[PDB]
Amino acid sequence: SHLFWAQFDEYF
Amino acid sequence: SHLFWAQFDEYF
Amino acid sequence: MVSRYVPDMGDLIWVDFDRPAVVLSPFMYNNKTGMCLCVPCTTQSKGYPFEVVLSGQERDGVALADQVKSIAWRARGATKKGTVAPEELQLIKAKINVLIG
Amino acid sequence: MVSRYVPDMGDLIWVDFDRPAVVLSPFMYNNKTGMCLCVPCTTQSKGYPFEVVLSGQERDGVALADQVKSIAWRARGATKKGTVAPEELQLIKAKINVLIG
Ligand code: NA
Ligand code: NA
Repeated sequence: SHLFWAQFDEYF
Repeated sequence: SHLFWAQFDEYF
Repeated sequence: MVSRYVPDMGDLIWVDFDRPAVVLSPFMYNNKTGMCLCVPCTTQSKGYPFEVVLSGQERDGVALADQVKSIAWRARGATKKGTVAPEELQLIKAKINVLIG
Repeated sequence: MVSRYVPDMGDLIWVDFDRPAVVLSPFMYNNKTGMCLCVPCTTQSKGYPFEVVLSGQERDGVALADQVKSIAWRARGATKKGTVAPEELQLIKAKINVLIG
């Protein structure tokens, strides 16, 4: 979960 | 999961 | 004043599709995509395996966890009506997880 | 002949809403409710966190896992086009689980 949302924030 | 779908089948 | 409400998880919102709905997705997602996941509420408790009865006295206070849907919350007019209890939100999520498998 | 196709998980179906879609819910559910969960496919791979690229050469072969939706599969005209690979189906489900939290 934590990795995923880090990557989501980075994308946007 | 197994309990849940047992109950679903029983309901219907 | 530029800030406007953005749904967050646990919010009960009036929405034009699937009128009351419970928001499942988090603010960080809802704020960037214009979308959120939500579950519709209906009137009657039936013991249906995917229903979750919400506390309170609202007309449409039974959430149908299996009818989760991504919605474009601005276009559907999402207005916040209140919240659901944390335990209700967690039961909805658990039931969706069973359906997703 | 009375039997008719009922979606099952992993099926790629042509459907009028969210045209190609991947079915996530199982036959036992789809056969009793008239509904299934499905994820829409689109054309372009962007590295979007919730996209899953499907093998094969179809025009709309990128599934958008975050746009999962319950659909009334008879009314939307669900016709089976084929399947997705098991590994693709499992990546879609995992991404939805992250969104549901
Ligand atoms: Na904001
Ligand atoms: Na059947």
